[PDB]
Amino acid sequence: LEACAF
Amino acid sequence: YTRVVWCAVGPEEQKKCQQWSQQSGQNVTCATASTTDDCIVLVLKGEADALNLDGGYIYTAGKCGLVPVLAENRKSSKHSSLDCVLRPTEGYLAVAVVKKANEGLTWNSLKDKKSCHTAVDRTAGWNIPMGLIVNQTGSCAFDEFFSQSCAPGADPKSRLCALCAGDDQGLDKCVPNSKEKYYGYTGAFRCLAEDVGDVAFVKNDTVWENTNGESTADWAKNLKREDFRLLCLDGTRKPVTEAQSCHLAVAPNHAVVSRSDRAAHVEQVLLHQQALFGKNGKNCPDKFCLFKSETKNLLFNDNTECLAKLGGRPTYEEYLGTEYVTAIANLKKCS
Ligand SMILES: *[C@@H]1O[C@H](CO)[C@@H](O[C@@H]2O[C@H](CO)[C@@H](O)[C@H](O)[C@H]2NC(C)=O)[C@H](O)[C@H]1NC(C)=O
Ligand SMILES: *[C@@H]1O[C@H](CO)[C@@H](O[C@@H]2O[C@H](CO)[C@@H](O)[C@H](O)[C@H]2NC(C)=O)[C@H](O)[C@H]1NC(C)=O
Ligand SMILES: Nc1ccn([C@H]2C[C@H](O)[C@@H](CO)O2)c(=O)n1
Ligand SMILES: *[C@@H]1O[C@H](CO)[C@@H](O)[C@H](O)[C@H]1NC(C)=O
Ligand SMILES: [Fe+3]
Ligand SMILES: [Zn+2]
Ligand SMILES: [Zn+2]
Repeated sequence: LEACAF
Repeated sequence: YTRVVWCAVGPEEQKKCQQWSQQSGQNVTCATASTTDDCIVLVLKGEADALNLDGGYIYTAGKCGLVPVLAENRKSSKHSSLDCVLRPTEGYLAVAVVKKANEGLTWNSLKDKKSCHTAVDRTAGWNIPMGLIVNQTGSCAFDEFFSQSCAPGADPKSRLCALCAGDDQGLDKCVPNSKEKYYGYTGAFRCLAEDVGDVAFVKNDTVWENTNGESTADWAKNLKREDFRLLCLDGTRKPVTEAQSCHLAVAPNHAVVSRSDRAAHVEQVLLHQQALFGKNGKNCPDKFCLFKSETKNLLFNDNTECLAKLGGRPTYEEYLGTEYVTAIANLKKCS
């Protein structure tokens, strides 16, 4: 659902 | 120390950025990456300050803590008493466009046809059409819906890249930058115009700016709007003059993002850069126009009238709008 893709 | 490092996506944006850098007296300088996602990484690492993004890319960047800074604003009608910089933004119409002569293609007969998309993860080219299709089919298998596509940024050997053409040498097939012939609004409308695909997912303005002599470019100089129709979500087809009643969504304008810690400096520098190089800028057309690139939409959309201040210091969620954010979330559950 949430958190940076890098 | 308000030198702003712009991030240019691919070699043609790099080249425009270099010209801007030169004209700005090095007040802006340039970092280059091969893809918007790599540019967002440079920004997260503090090796670049800023770039202008489509809304689907604002979602990526904003999840990583970058923030919107100024929005593209184009020609209006209501709020005409206001300066472009202060005018609220109105969003753009995401549309699905087909050939008038491709008769009986509707929204409801899209299965197994050939699609042209601006790039994976973009608003009009991808999150809206695929979000709607996944929803309507009950299926996460969006990579099996169209027989072939050009969706720059998908696996180059997959059917989602089959129609992509790569650069003048055939290299770079399906890279998500303007080297790919079918990349971007204008690339995807070109993939329709040349009939490589059956349907292009672009926005309303693309159709108008590359038809009826509005573009002199060789693939576009002979196109007539009357040869195109929009696909409405109710299964009907309309002329391209009816986009207000025939679109898949209203998209949030493309906007500059930066690290939060640099946002105020990037804003100040941009507001002054556009006084010099934007639409009626002191030095445009004379020396440099920031919002021109012969229809290739390099760094900014060529239809941009100014970059405008945002009301309410919005977070990326507030800028995108809660409904668009959730549509993006839901679609991402697929992959
Ligand atoms: C769809 O896009 C076109 C192109 O942006 C719009 O047509 C422009 O509208 C402005 C003012 O409303 C005119 O002054 C321009 O001259 C038009 N440009 C061209 C190239 O024709 C059209 O209004 C948009 N339609 C909707 C519903 O948004
Ligand atoms: C695809 O379907 C989902 C499920 O309905 C949509 O997400 C919902 O959107 C509404 C309206 O914004 C929200 O109130 C719901 O809470 C969302 N639901 C869930 C389960 O998250 C989504 O908008 C649809 N996608 C598109 C592109 O229309
Ligand atoms: N290019 C755009 C962007 C938005 N709208 C207006 C019409 C939409 O229906 C309205 C949605 O509030 O915004 C429009 O006509 N053209
Ligand atoms: C560059 O920035 C400096 C400092 O604000 C300003 O004095 C100058 O006018 C700017 N020149 C250009 C071309 O941006
Ligand atoms: Fe977009
Ligand atoms: Zn609408
Ligand atoms: Zn807020």
